Formats: sequence, C-alpha cells, structure tokens
Amino acid sequence: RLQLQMDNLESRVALECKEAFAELQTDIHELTSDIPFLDYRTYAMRVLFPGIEDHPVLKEVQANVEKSLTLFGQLLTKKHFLLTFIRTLEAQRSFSMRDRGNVASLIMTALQGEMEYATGVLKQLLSDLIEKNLESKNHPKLLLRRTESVAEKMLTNWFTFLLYKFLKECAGEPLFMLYCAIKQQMEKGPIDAITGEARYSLSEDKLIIDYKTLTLNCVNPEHENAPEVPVKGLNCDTVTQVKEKLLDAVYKGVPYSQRPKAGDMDLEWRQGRMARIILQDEDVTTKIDNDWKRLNTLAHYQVTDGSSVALVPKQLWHLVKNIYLTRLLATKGTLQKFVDDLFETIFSTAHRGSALPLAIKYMFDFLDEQADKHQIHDSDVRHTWKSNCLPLRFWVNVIKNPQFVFDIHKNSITDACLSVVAQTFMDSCSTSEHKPSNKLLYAKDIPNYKSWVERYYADIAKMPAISDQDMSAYLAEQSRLHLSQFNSMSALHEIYSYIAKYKDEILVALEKDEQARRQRLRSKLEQVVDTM
Amino acid sequence: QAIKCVVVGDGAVGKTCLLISYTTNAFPGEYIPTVFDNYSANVMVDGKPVNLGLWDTAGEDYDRLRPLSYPQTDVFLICFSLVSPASFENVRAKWYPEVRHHCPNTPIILVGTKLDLRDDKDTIEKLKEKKLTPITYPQGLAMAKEIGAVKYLECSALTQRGLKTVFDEAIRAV
Ligand SMILES: Nc1nc2c(ncn2[C@@H]2O[C@H](COP(=O)(O)OP(=O)(O)NP(=O)(O)O)[C@@H](O)[C@H]2O)c(=O)[nH]1
Ligand SMILES: [Mg+2]
Repeated sequence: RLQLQMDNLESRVALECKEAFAELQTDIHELTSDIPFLDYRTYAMRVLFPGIEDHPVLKEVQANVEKSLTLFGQLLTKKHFLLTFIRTLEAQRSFSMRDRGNVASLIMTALQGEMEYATGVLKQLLSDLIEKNLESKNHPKLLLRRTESVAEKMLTNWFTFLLYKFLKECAGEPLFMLYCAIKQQMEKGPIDAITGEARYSLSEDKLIIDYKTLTLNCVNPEHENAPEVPVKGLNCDTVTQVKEKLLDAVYKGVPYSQRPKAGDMDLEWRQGRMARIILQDEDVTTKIDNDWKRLNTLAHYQVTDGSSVALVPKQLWHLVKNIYLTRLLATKGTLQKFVDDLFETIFSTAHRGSALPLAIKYMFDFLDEQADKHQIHDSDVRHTWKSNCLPLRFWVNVIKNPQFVFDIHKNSITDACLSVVAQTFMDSCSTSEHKPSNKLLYAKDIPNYKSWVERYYADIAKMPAISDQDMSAYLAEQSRLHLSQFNSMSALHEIYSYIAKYKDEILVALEKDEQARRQRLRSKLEQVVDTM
Repeated sequence: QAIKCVVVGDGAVGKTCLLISYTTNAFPGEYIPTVFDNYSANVMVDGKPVNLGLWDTAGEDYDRLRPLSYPQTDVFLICFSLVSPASFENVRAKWYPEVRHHCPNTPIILVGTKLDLRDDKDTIEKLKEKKLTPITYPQGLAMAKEIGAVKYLECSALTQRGLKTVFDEAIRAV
C-alpha cells in the first residue's frame, strides 16, 4: 500500500531531478574544477579528541621531567608493560569509557613513531577482548557494538592514522562533492536563520511559498579596480546569510580556516558613485509590531537585482511561524547520484588506480583469523564484526562529520542532511532487516547498498594476504612520515599522570605476571616513578 | 571641516536635479527615481574650506530604508515643489515629523524648488483649471517658522536662480 504510493511520486519528480542534478554538477564542478584537506596534524586531532580545539598535543620544557621522560618511553615500548598496564587499569571500576577513550588516544599519540609496534599490541588487546566476550557466552553479533572498551578505542584510532592517505587518493572527492552538493542545494531556497529549517530539507524534520531569485555583483575585497564577482542569492536571506554567500563565492580557492569570518565583516550596498550604507542584520531600521525582533532581510531593505555590493571591515523570527512528500523525493532524487558515488568508493577494492589500503585488508584478514579460530562458520557473524569495525566506526564518523577531513564550516541545515545519509549508511551495513521518514525514503535502496557491503567484504577475502614482512614495511613507512608530527612529550607526560592514580594495582600486577617479573620490569617502573 | 547634509522630500520635486545642477553646475533631463546616492563638493564660505557631502534620498516605497542616511547629520533640507501644493502640505505632516525624530536638535533649511515654474504661464494653464495655485513666498515663509526651520530658501534647480544661495546658508547654519 505504501510502496505503490511512493513510486507514483518518484515518477512525477523524476524529470525534475535530471534538471536539478545537472544544474548542480555544472555549478559545483566549475566551483572546484578550475581541496581543503585538513593536514594530518589537524585531521588526526579532531578525531582522537572530540571538540578539543585546545592542547596539549602540538605544543613545555621541564628539567627534572625529561630525565624521567625517556624512562616512561622505553618502558612503555616493552610489549608486556603496555599490556599489563591496560589490563590492570581496565580491571578497575574507577575510570569509565570516557577515560578509556583518552588513554587509547594518548598512546596512539605516543607510539605514532612505532606504528609497527602498536599494531602488535592492538592485536593482542583485540584478541583477549574477543576471548573474554566469547568465554562469557556473549552473543557474537553483539560484541563490537557496543562496549567501546580500551582496545576498540585504539582500533578507531588505528584506522584514523592509516586511512588518511586513502581519503586523499580516492575517497576525498565524493565526500567533499557530497558536502558541496548539500551546501549548494539548501541555499537554492530559503533557510530560516532562527530555526535552521530549510526549503529543500532532506530530513523530514528540518523541512520548512513565494520567493524570488536575485543576483548581486560583489566587489572582490582581496583586490580592487578589477572585474567584479557576481553571487546568486535570494531576496529573503539574512544579512548574515548573504555575508556567508559572498564570502564563499569571493574566496572560492582560499580554505575556510583563513577566510575573514562573516561576523568581522559588514555588508555595504554600493550605489551611485561613492555612496554606500552599512546594512546590519539588526539595527535601528527594523520591522516589528509586537514584543518581538524581526531579522532584517533583503525585501525588508528593498534590494534590487544586479545590485553592487562590497564586504568591509565590521565597525526573534525569520520566515516560517508555527502530499507534502513530493518535495522530499525531489531532494532524495537530485542527490541520489552524489551518494551512490561515495557508497561505491567506500565499498571499492580497486578504485582509480589506487588499490585497497593495507590497513583494511590486513585487519579484515585478522578478524577472519579469530573467526576461523573459533569455528565460527556463520557468515552473518563475521559480517557484523567487520561492519562494527570499519564502516560503523570510522566511516559513519566522517560522513556525519566531514569537517574532520576538510577545512570547512558545516552550517545548521547541512548537518541535518548528512545525518539522514549517515543513518542510511548504517542500515546498509547492518545484516538485520527492517520494516519512519528515513526508512521509507531509501526503502528501495537499502537492499542494494547491502549487496555492495557483502561483495566488498568477499573481495577482500578472495585477495592474497599480506606478509608480516610487507606489513611491517608499510607500517614503518606511515610511522616515519608522521613521526614527530605531534609533541610526544605532552602525550607521554599525560599518560604518566594516570600511572600515579592507581600506582598500587599497577605494581602488584607488574610483579604478579611472571613475564614482567622475569625481565625485572617492575624495577624499571619504580625508577620511572620516583625520578619523575 | 566636513558638513553632512540630507535632502529629503516628495517624489519628483527636483531633489536630484538640485544636487546635480550644483555639484556639476549642470542640469540633466529625464527623471529616474532615486533610491539613495551621495555627492561631494568643497567650497569656501566667508573664508573657510568645507567638505560638503550632499545625501540624495528617495521620496513612500523607500520609507523603510531611507532612515539610514540621517545618522550624524548636521543639517537637513526638506523640499517641496513651488508648483505642487500637495507636497507643500506634506512638509508639516510627512517630513518634519520624521526628520526631527532621528536627528532632533539639528538645523533645518526648508527649500522651495522649481522657482522657474512660478513666473511661468504654461504651468498656470494646468493650475488655474485645477483650482490650485502655486505656493507664494508668504505661505512658505510662514511654514518655515512653523516647523522651526532656520531659514526659508527658494531656488530653481534648472536656471540656478539662487541655487548657490541655498547651500551657502545650509553651511552657515552649521
Ligand atoms: N524646469 C525645472 N524642472 C525641474 C526643476 N527641478 C526639477 N525639475 C524636474 O523635475 C523632474 C524630477 O527631478 P528629480 O530631481 O529627479 O526629482 P526627485 O526629487 O529626484 N525625485 P525622486 O526623489 O523620486 O528621485 C525632472 O524631470 C526635472 O526636469 C527645476 O528647478 N526646474
Ligand atoms: Mg531624489
């Protein structure tokens, strides 16, 4: 009943899509043909530390500390030390996942100069993590989703460091292309500056009539006495919305972490000769009847088509006021292409000369091992171990958050569209079936995106393995290139702060295990603590 | 010293031709409604250089935007066509209220435009029949003292008859 009621709306908006997508590709292409990748330093930081624009990672000089800094370094490199160090802490009911999440990030921020080693430890931590969970008769499918322990949090990092190169020679494009497909399609219509809702909203939640299309001729601020720069816009955009439009059109090349913020800039309508007024988003000339503020717009200030404008150094409700599905298909159809492109190059073994990153294959070989190690013949099981490792952890993370990869500024509405795609992305990875708005739109696409994630896993399994020799070579490469990319002192000193908290249990276990005791590791530990 | 000035008045009364037939000493021709512009002219009055900056404004669709020209004004020049009694009445009702609202305590130099339409015979044809007569000096001069205008000055943007007299007083009143 509901399936025969949608294919009729898709057929009517079918033709509209072909002319909608086309007008975007031609516009977006030229807007980038003739990429702001966050450098490894920036990219990796925004992933290992959520919302941490602060230090200490890239940064102090201490005398009585550096002498003990080398101790904690060479001692942490000891395979067993780093294992007992984790097993003892995790065993305590002191710190929660929140702490298990930073420690996993600190260590990766320390052993980056020896990724060939930290990969050995990670495999050992992921081994036990699987053993403990299968020794307790836990349902296999429900293992890596979600306990988010210590090992898993390191694995999330492991992929971050290695899949950077892949976000360059391949994946980088369809993502930025998808982001610029949204950012440019929402602005196609009105965007309530107050509610965040938009005209062509992809999410049936942030979905918002009569509006016109004007086209201004801004005067490129970075230059002077040369050709102007036109910018297509609406007569409803806030003065703040437009200052964003112009800043995006004027600074097409230049990244965002360099553009003059929209707040530090004032819009000036250039008319006549030397006559120009500073139109503020909310000044003395503002409309309103009752106790309420009315955001100043174009029609409110009466803006004319082709008007000349310039950005100068700066010195409530908007629109809506509380078969409507036909519009949703318009957006779902127009962007239908941009997505299949990304979901294809995510589930692609060989793409544009670039093969599959060793990180993935090597890790998928690993899970197949542990799986064959426990006679787990159920394909559904190891299918869900893989999903809960790569796709649903690292990929879904940058689809919902593409500002971690790029030097961009995700606005309100754009985030409400990446979520709807990110949701469909998860569902396509899940082996389980399903029977509202989201599941209905891509109801006839989820089956297909699944077949891809299967073929994708199968192909990696058919491939020839990677020798423990070649992997140690590839890891050593990715370990030297970004060796001292981050102040290791800050990360190593931070870890030491924790070994002081539960120093008791730590020393008892470093003296319990015949391993850490045979190589008199407990002694090197005592020397490291006192000295510091 | 710079002296900011604004020229508010009804549509098609000769505010643009007034500010053009002065800054360029030439009178244009065809009429194109103004949205908002700005002119410049530096002259010496009684021995003192001034940076006069005339601010041509519109005249009812641009009422919700006009007020962006009043900020920091040192003198206003309310305008009305000497042959448009309709505009002469809007001096007390439309403009004087609005002007003194944003920039009160600032001088105001009322001005009667199209002085050349006074001593005309052809215009009278379309006036006598319309039962309306041109604005006389008295009727206007009283309107000036009524609205608290520092001075009443009539000129012709076309013939430049006493056109320079107007701006001379607008600076003398500041
Ligand atoms: N003969 C004559 N015509 C005049 C004089 N002043 C203005 N006009 C006429 O008045 C018409 C409108 O002039 P204009 O200055 O543009 O009026 P305005 O006050 O600018 N109108 P707006 O405010 O709507 O732009 C023109 O066609 C012009 O010929 C004047 O002193 N003499
Ligand atoms: Mg005018």
